[PDB]
Amino acid sequence: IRPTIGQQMETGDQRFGDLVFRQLAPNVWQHTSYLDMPGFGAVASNGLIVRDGGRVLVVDTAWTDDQTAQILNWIKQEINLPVALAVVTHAHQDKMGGMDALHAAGIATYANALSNQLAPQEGMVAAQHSLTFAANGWVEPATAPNFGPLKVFYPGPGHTSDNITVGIDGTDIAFGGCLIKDSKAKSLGNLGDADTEHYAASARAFGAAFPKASMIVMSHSAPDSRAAITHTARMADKLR
Ligand SMILES: CC1(C)S[C@H]([C@H](NC(=O)[C@H](N)c2ccccc2)C(=O)O)N[C@H]1C(=O)O
Ligand code: NA
Ligand SMILES: [Zn+2]
Ligand SMILES: [Zn+2]
Repeated sequence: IRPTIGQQMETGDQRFGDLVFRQLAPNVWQHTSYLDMPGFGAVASNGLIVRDGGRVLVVDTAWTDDQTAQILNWIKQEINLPVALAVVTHAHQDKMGGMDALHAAGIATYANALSNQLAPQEGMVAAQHSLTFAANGWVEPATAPNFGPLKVFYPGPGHTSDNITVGIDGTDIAFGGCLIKDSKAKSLGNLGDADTEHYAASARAFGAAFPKASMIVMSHSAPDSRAAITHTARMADKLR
């Protein structure tokens, strides 16, 4: 698979069905799925799979229900542990397109309350549970029970008003979803639903919430250094 948008296949990538998986840490993998757009080619999107405490936690669906079912089948073959929950990082197809497949499999799903409120308007199925956030961006703990090492942070409006981010405690990894672009990116992607006034502050807030992380994982590029955060913020500075 050679995407028009998104990272290409490299050493360390395992093809499974129509998906690609890459191990990032002993208990963390990146899932990649592709949306084939007529006349344009494939768009890759990345999410995470985390093994913690005898279970698996998923960050983001694939673009489709079938692709998300294939993620669950890869988990069964390679990890063979129950998938306890999924957190999805905003109400757009690349992050929430496969909700029905998670629900059919009995997996509990979580999203920002605002993602769930926007979901139908965005063509998405809402998650079963809503996360809420303090004014400082951190998830209200009672809304995110039994999240293991996942640290869920709402950085403010940016790529969308509802975008959230996830760090993995005890690892070098933080996940910016579609908010963060890589350090060589030429644009901020689709700004159609974006908050151009607050984007730069939201990117910087993500960086400050996860100060230690050296591996920055994002929706449409390979994992990068913290230069992805700095570059995203500087690009966003130009929007205001
Ligand atoms: C890769 C994208 C430019 S498209 C994706 C998202 N768009 C979708 O999920 C749409 N369903 C879509 C429409 C046509 C082709 C591909 C995706 C968005 O608008 O943020 N995230 C964007 C982004 O992360 O900047
Ligand atoms: Na929209
Ligand atoms: Zn989006
Ligand atoms: Zn995206």
